[PDB]
Amino acid sequence: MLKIILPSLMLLPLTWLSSPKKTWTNVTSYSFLISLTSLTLLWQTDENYKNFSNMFSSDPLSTPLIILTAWLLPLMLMASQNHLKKDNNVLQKLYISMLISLQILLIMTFSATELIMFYILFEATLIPTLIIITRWGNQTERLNAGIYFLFYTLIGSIPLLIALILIQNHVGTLNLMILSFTTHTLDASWSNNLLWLACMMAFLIKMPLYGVHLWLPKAHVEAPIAGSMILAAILLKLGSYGMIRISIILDPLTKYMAYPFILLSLWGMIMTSSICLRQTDLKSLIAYSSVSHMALVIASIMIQTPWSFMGATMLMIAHGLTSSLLFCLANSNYERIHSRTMIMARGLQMVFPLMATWWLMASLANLALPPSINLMGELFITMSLFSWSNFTIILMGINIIITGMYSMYMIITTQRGKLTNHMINLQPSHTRELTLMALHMIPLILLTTSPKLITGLTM
Amino acid sequence: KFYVREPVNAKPNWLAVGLSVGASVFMWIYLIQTHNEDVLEYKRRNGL
Amino acid sequence: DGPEKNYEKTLAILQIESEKAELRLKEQEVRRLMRARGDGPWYQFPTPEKEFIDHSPKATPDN
Amino acid sequence: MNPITLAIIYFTIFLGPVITMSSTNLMLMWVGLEFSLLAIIPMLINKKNPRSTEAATKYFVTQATASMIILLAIVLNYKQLGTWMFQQQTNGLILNMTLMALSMKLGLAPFHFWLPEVTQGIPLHMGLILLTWQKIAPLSILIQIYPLLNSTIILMLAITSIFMGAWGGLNQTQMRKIMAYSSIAHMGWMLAILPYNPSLTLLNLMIYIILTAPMFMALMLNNSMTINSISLLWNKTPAMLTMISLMLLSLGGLPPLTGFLPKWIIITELMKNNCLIMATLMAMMALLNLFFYTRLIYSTSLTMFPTNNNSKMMTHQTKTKPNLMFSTLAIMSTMTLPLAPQLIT
Amino acid sequence: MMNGRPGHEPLKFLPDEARSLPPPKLNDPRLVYMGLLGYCTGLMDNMLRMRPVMRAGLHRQLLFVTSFVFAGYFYLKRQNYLYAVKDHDMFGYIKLHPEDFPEKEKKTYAEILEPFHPVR
Amino acid sequence: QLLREHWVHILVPAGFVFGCYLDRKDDEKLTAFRNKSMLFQRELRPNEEVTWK
Amino acid sequence: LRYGLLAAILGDKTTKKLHEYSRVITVDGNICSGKNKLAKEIAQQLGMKHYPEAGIQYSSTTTGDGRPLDIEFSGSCSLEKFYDDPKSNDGNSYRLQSWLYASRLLQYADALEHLLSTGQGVVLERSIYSDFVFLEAMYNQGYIRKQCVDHYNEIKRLTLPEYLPPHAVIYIDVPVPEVQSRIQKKGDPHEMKVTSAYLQDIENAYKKTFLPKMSEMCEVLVYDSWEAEDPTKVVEDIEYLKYNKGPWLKQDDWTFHYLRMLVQDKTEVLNYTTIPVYLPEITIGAHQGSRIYNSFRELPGRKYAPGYNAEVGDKWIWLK
Amino acid sequence: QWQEDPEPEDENVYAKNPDFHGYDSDPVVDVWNMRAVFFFGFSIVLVFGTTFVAYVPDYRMQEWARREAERLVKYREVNGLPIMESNYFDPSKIQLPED
Ligand SMILES: CCCCCCCCCCCCCCCCCC(=O)OC[C@H](COP(=O)([O-])OCC[N+](C)(C)C)OC(=O)CCCCCCCCCCCCCCCCC
Ligand SMILES: CCCCCCCCCCCCCCCCCC(=O)OC[C@H](COP(=O)(O)OCCN)OC(=O)CCCCCCCCCCCCCCCCC
Ligand SMILES: Nc1nc2c(ncn2[C@H]2C[C@H](O)[C@@H](COP(=O)(O)OP(=O)(O)OP(=O)(O)O)O2)c(=O)[nH]1
Ligand SMILES: [Mg+2]
Repeated sequence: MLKIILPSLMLLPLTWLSSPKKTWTNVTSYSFLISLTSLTLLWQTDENYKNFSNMFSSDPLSTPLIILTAWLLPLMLMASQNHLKKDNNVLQKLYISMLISLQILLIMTFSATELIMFYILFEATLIPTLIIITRWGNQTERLNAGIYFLFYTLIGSIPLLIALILIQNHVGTLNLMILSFTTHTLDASWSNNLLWLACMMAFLIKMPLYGVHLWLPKAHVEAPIAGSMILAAILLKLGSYGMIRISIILDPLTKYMAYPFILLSLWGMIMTSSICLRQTDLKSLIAYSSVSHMALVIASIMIQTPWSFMGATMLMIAHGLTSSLLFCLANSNYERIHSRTMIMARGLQMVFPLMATWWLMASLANLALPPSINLMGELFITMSLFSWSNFTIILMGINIIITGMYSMYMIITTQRGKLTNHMINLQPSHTRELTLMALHMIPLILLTTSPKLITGLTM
Repeated sequence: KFYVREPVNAKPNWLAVGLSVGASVFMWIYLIQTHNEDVLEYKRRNGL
Repeated sequence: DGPEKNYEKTLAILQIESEKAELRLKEQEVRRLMRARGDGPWYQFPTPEKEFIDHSPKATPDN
Repeated sequence: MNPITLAIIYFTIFLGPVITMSSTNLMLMWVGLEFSLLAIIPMLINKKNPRSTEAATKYFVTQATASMIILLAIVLNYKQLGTWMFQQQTNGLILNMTLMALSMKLGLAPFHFWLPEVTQGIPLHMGLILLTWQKIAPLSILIQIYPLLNSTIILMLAITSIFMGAWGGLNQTQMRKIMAYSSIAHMGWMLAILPYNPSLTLLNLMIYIILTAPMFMALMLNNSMTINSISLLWNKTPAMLTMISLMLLSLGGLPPLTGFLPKWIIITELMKNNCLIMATLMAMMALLNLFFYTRLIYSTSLTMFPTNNNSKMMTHQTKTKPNLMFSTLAIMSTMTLPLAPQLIT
Repeated sequence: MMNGRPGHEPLKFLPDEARSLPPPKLNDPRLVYMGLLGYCTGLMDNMLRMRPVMRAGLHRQLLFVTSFVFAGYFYLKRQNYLYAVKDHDMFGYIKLHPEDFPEKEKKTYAEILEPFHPVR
Repeated sequence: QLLREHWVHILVPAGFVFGCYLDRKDDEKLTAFRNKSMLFQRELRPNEEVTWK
Repeated sequence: LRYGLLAAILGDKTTKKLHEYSRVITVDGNICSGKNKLAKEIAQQLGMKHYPEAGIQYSSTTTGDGRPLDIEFSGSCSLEKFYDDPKSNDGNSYRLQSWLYASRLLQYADALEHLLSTGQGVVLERSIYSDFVFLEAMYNQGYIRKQCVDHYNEIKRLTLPEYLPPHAVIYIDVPVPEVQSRIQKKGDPHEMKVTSAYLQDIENAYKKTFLPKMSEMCEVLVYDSWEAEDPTKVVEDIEYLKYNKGPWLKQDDWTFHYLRMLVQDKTEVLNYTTIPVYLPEITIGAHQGSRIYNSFRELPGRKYAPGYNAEVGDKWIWLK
Repeated sequence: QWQEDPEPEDENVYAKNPDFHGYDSDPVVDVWNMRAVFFFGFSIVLVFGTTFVAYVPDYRMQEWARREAERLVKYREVNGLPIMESNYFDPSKIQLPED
């Protein structure tokens, strides 16, 4: 893991020592090489786990998240290097440093073998995205969004720290494999119920669970494009990864303690899909779609079925890719028309045909068109939920119907229809942003071609 | 002469430069010597 | 290098972590026992110094 | 002040806590406290304004009353045991009076009402000298009698100190008052970990000192006493915004800053001693402390408040004010978390 | 808690028993990070004094790195001694009181009956 | 002058080589069960001295 | 800064280096009234350093290369624009007044540092004590507003009592029609567009506030033009002046030391001129402030500390 | 009013550089950034990385598990053994509690 961590660390001196006319080129190229290096974690020819060191290890669950982070860093640089052209050189290098630090800390968080180090890197990732949102956001409400994000996460994560220290005192090491082997069954008392809630509520906050999801739409709206990408594509999945890692020592009382959160997830995905149906802001629509998909992931992890875990992993990877792609397309329209209003730009299919093709493919990925990994994850989550209870199919079907409805509504109101001819400032297309859309869509196609990479721990 | 007033850092403070370089060299040399003596003392105490 | 390298590295890591866990639990028990009944090196609370007591003969013989 | 009286006053300020820490006798520890108070009063009132006069008067009467209660405890112990040290069997009333008087000298809640007011109205360097140097000697006295103290009263004092510090720092806009309520909260943490492990008390004290010193130095760069005054720092000293943000986040206890380490290890020791309720409440109020720190960061660094026209002339002028010891303390208070096993004992 | 141990020299930085310990390797991540912190301190000091960040004050940066490595080495040796004597005292107390630390017999997974909780 | 003006291109490869070296250091650090695993306990071939390096 | 407590202990005593001509003499008058020549001749034949009137570009000429910088760097205020349109809605008048007060404060700090360091006397033209006359003239003509006046008075209260007043204040009394005639003879088209009401407000502010307030603490030397326009009788009066009042009598070595430290720390001098009172005539905003600050930092010789700018010929940077 | 800079208007970048690629204002850095993004992103990552992942063998023991399953099926079918025993563990080595 050190062979990925060290050159990502060396990206920062490269950023601060490169010429201002060469910084973007050098950092983008070497981050692409970093991702190519990170692809060596897929060499898993055995049932064992690649425990590289005493503090770093690789997993069938951790590996796709690490590869996705390393792949998202150059895409974030390409996405963010347009709204920083009228910007100071040291501020540009600081922004690149923030993105690189996010990538480093997220790779270390996913490769961590010890839960206290996982929590330390959790908060370490909490810092620079707050800095990015607050400093390079556009509207006034970025400060309130950053406060909401930071303190939802902190109030979640403090009882997680208390619970981790308690489990460390009880067991001795807080090492993941040691806990997985010497797991003890809890006796289902009120203290154990509170311990369960303490170690689950941080991840449920960052997922986000319904009712506590209020930080996410304003944070994603007010964030810059790279911040929205890293948030919606890695940090929610970081919460899910924490849930999967910590759920192994919570038997058996997760069986009955999972009940309120499954109901919250299902009804919240219905409610947030309805909000997407009636939402006037494109980034808000994408954010609430992310809330619904992560609610599906929450329900799968709560029901703790091998099909549910596999569908959760596939939906994590697929939703990260398609949500970053949707945010990049919305940011292209935002850099064109300087607005986020859903209905303001309408006939963009006429002027931007290839970008309309990218929009259509992103939305078809969003509504889980087969045989994509989006549909793979959603279908296996549905199968596991129907095994858990046959009446969940009603909520699943309503969610699927509204999902297709808001995705096609987005397509029709942003691309189809008559062209808003007053928008004289419609530059044709940037090869940079078309490349960004291609670099989002192609890994979706390749993972659709070979879905065995992102199945996860259970299969 | 560019500046209208002579800067306090127009010329390098040679006493400070010599003292700092000598302190750095002395500390490195003393560090290496005490590390070698610590290695030798550890070997002599543990019979290695 | 092959699967045996990763297998035996995992065995070494697990041995190290299990020994560390057992040592931490033993350290907690040692600290608790010493704090309860201080008889080891740790938690030795102070005591007035014995060497500052007069033992010379004094004015009053009843000392 | 002529250099003769500067040397006398500063040497007595130094000598007070040194005598207190080196003294075996409770009476010599008390006269070290007297030395510290008497020597620090003239430098408090040195600016000779009405606010400085009020601050010096309030500080004098508070520390004098607390020192009289300390002397009462010492004399009662001498009456009971015939010695000049709380050895093992001194009365719990005597020990509680000692704890209460030392907490009033330290300035933790509910004895905290003077500390933001004394910190206001004095110059920034004297606020630094107060909030760092003046707390070492009472903490040394508390550390010397750690197994004798009452955990219930100590925990109550600690939890109300952290609560009132969080709320006061939330309300205040004056930088000196903000730093004083920060001192109250951190003193609450130190007192909370005092009866269980004084090594962690010393660790938290050292971390707080090395975090408080460069924050006060950065305030001393431009005499920024207000949120707005520190907010226009981007025009005056733009190179200090990152270190200001990092030090404020370290004061907030955010990982991976080294200021997360004292709160983390104090929580760990409390969990080892089974005070989970106290640890959780202290952690939530520490989150509130981090909130007012984050609002300060928003004001000074992440946003850019409007500047003045004379700031152009201030940029024309050049400064040599930030000393050599600023950056060392800032780095050691920012990026030292991986050396945590070395920082703890 | 270890200040009251027998044979404790007062205000002694490195007692002679620490000489039995193996010294730090002098190229180890703790001291390398200390030198990195010293270099970062020098760069930050240059930037705050409005000097060129890297090409100014080379003697100052060298002194910062050297002093950080020196102090870190001696402090690291002291902390290694402290942890070593902590483990020594712990093991000695365990050997002195074996009846308070009994060797528990862990049975195999054939005589214990773990309750099975079906997930369905 | 290419070495002077393009010296920044070696930092990331140097970090990669250093990371590979540190991974090798961790591999040779964790050798307490080298050819001692009950799954892979095999007799050494006469031309080799370790099972893996 | 070389001077400090250590240098004071080793011996840098101002009272040791004073003499009979270590005086601060401020020459004051109306807009065009014999003030530049009189101060020049007084300084020349008393062996004192002449400080001309602190203009807009005073800090630019005393820092860096000493060339006059661009106007957006130096205050963003124009005296010619004030003369053309005094009641302009952008707020040029009070911006000019506050900038000129800050420039006079910097010049007074420079003169005090020179006097306390070398012992040579200083002859200033229209120091900080005679700038509120322009402020009150602007206010009574309606050019600025009450909030501007309150902000000026707050800055003057924050800055003025930290220093020592001039030893001698020389005043030139020239009537308003004579000032108007001299302005016409000078021939500046912008300066010709001034009002006799504004000139009379300046003179009334002088006679009603400046002269008695300086009379209670220093020696006042009101002269007409004919007593002036001949800078030898004035010099003879200065020579036979007896300074027996004011706060200069009670000053000793350590008060002089602390004053010298204050006036040599220039950011400490200009600290209260940049109070965060958000008056719209003087507050700027983040975008314009960043643009102006970045342009000033990319100006030659201004990117780093003086002595560290390699583009202007600084050497031995790596050794300092 | 406060002396605030006016709103900057985004100019048509294609007006002065009709071959603009989205990366930088001057054409040379722009075209080299485009070439670097395409070459290091598509050519050597989306092709070589895809080939590497495609030629990772026996990924999580898929084909090994298939071959071992075939071998066990052949053995248990020619020896008359059950294909799967109902108990994974032998009941002889499990000590049940007495009551
Ligand atoms: C993001 C959501 C935030 C709020 C909900 C957080 C989780 C709620 C449920 C857990 C209780 C609170 C966290 C406790 C963390 C430690 C848990 C643990 O170790 O449990 C076992 C322990 C019990 O210890 P034990 O397990 O050793 O028990 C010993 C048992 N015998 C003797 C049989 C062996 O539980 C506790 O100690 C819990 C005490 C909590 C007291 C303080 C609660 C304060 C309020 C909490 C919420 C504050 C934030 C929100 C405010 C409002 C916002 C709108
Ligand atoms: C792992 C975590 C990843 C996280 C995100 C990473 C992003 C960065 C990615 C960088 C590059 C890494 C690519 C990773 C996927 C590699 C795909 C691949 O080559 O898979 C191998 C596969 C053959 O493998 P095989 O074992 O035969 O498959 C299972 C059968 N037992 O090979 C093939 O089958 C050949 C594939 C290439 C040939 C072209 C295929 C074109 C397919 C067109 C489909 C059209 C319909 C699409 C519909 C979509 C609807 C939305
Ligand atoms: N509004 C305003 N104008 C000022 C201020 N200070 C100086 N001025 C203007 C008045 C004149 O037009 C110009 C030059 O000032 P002087 O009094 O030195 O005039 P000048 O040199 O033309 O004549 P003189 O020195 O009297 O022989 O600067 C001030 O504070 N406010
Ligand atoms: Mg003139």
